[PDB]
Amino acid sequence: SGFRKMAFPSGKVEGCMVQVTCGTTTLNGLWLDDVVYCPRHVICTSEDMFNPNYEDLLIRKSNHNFLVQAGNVQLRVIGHSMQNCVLKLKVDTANPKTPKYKFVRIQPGQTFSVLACYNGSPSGVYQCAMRPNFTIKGSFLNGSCGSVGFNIDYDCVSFCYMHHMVLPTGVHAGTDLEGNFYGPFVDRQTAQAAGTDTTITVNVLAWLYAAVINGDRWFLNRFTTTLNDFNLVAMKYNYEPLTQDHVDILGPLSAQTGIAVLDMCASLKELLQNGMNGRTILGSALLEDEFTPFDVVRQCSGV
Amino acid sequence: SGFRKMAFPSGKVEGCMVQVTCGTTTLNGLWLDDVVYCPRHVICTSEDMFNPNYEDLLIRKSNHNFLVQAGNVQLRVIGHSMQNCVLKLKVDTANPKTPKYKFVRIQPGQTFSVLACYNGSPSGVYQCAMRPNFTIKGSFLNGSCGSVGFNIDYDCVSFCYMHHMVLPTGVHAGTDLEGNFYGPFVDRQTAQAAGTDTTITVNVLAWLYAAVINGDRWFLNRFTTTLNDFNLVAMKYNYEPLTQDHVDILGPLSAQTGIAVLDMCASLKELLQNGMNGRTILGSALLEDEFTPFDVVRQCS
Ligand SMILES: *[C@@](O)(CO)[C@H](C[C@@H]1CCNC1=O)NC(=O)[C@H](CC(C)C)NC(=O)c1cc2c(OC)cccc2[nH]1
Ligand SMILES: *[C@@](O)(CO)[C@H](C[C@@H]1CCNC1=O)NC(=O)[C@H](CC(C)C)NC(=O)c1cc2c(OC)cccc2[nH]1
Ligand SMILES: [Cl-]
Repeated sequence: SGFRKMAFPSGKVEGCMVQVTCGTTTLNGLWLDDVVYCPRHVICTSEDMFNPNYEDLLIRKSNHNFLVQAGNVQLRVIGHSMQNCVLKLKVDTANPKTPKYKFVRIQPGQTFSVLACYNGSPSGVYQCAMRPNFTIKGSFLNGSCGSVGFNIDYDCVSFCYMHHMVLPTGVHAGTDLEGNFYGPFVDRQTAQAAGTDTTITVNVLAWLYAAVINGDRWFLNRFTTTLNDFNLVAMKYNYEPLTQDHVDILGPLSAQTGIAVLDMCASLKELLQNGMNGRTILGSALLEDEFTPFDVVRQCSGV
Repeated sequence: SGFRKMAFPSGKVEGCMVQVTCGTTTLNGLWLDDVVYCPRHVICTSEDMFNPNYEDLLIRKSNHNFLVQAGNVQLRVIGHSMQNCVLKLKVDTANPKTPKYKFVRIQPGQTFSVLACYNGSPSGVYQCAMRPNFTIKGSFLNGSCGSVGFNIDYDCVSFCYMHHMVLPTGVHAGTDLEGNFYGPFVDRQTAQAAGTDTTITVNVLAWLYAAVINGDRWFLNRFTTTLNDFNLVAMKYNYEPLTQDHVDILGPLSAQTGIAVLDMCASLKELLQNGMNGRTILGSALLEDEFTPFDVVRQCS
């Protein structure tokens, strides 16, 4: 009963967050086994940040140049390497609270939980989606760098995002835990624009099924559409094309509600062409696209 | 800003969640020091649930009828009592993960994080607002009662909600950690209707202050009002009347922007009587009422 933007419980990640300081720069790090992972621009200065030759700046640093603090305990750095935009600080102590984990690179349209952290301390947790243009619409303030995004499957934490940047438009950019940015961004102190964003169509459809499962059907109609005719209209409105894989992934929700996927597409088509007028869906005046089919299934199955 | 619903990190509460079973009835409990708190209806059999006599059901129970488990590890129950709609089970082990905590009863409009749990295992965390009609718009499946709502201040967890009921309309109802329901509801297997809901005025005002902090201030007018005058008008638009506490918790935002609370109230009054006239505030044509003055500062600071 009910439907809400839900994040995974953050405890397993809270126990990995530490504070990393180099010179006058302080941000968050992720302590897994005997390594602390953080954004490499912590080794920058105020001047370096506009065009940093990271390899050149890193060689000039010593292990003792890195102050790592887990609570009221200082961790001794005994090694340091760089993997793309991620600094890897070897410490003399394995984190005793390390969970079962892996590093994964998430795909656009997929969701993850963000643990926002400042000075190594967790501050809040919320759910985000990888936008088609590889930005995320996060909530990050000064000092949030090194905050991580993750999913949980059973006891396994899959880390997928580390936070680096805010764009002039207010959306955010970061890397996976191998230090590769999502999108065309670069960890230099410059104003960067993203590619034109699109709406995550399969997620909007999942969310419409959620609204039906929660007893709201005002947007349904008797009509049906072909996949291609739907995609022509969606593309006109800057919606991502719906693939057959997307159609299949929506199977369960379609079965649960007995509304054919292409039947829901006809409803979305009508919503795009006419608008919602004054009405709302699941409390929103806008078409929500940051719930995946799985998000909806986990909250609405058997409901 | 980028105003999202943001929950508190849930780890301190995860370490307190257990499952409690009586017969085949299982739900969640909260293990703090050597006490486990849980909804008293765990002692009901499927059939008792329509109009239980809890005092009578409970006199027929002994400590050894209660199965409390942290994961798969049983915690022996050595004492039991009922306090309103909550059962308190004394166990022989003090929870080593017990945080600093208090039990607080919140006012309508206040927000809190809900850690949804099933069979003692946390599954998700999200932010809720206590509606003026004492419901919350949660996301709760079978097996969710005993899940708790909380705030975190410094290192201290303030527990404010324990889940008990879903209403016919799909909203949710529950108690504080002393077992006292929010609103007129009771822990019975019966359809219970919530009063008509109203908009949380104090939070709308917080949201307007947030808009002003962000340079979005077209709606400010050069008027002020009395609190009485505003309340009388607000009620005609199904808005909650403001209290002195509401005026007080808006103080920091009023000082930050230099706009007196009653001046902001006159601006809201004009929006109510005239509408948005096809404009948006913070990007939305809807006025948001689920961010408290604290949430605003917190997300902006
Ligand atoms: C990290 O905390 C830095 O350690 C920080 C996160 C942002 C601060 C405000 N909100 C955030 O998400 N990241 C930065 O400050 C990065 C640092 C780079 C990678 C060296 N830079 C930016 O986010 C950045 C720079 C510029 C800019 O130039 C100058 C112009 C416009 C936007 C912009 N963002
Ligand atoms: C707890 O998990 C029970 O342990 C459960 C929470 C709901 C399950 C689905 N979503 C929830 O939020 N609570 C209940 O089942 C309670 C049990 C009472 C306290 C004995 N009852 C209800 O939620 C309930 C019963 C009825 C009803 O009857 C008749 C008619 C309409 C609504 C309704 N809700
Ligand atoms: Cl039910």
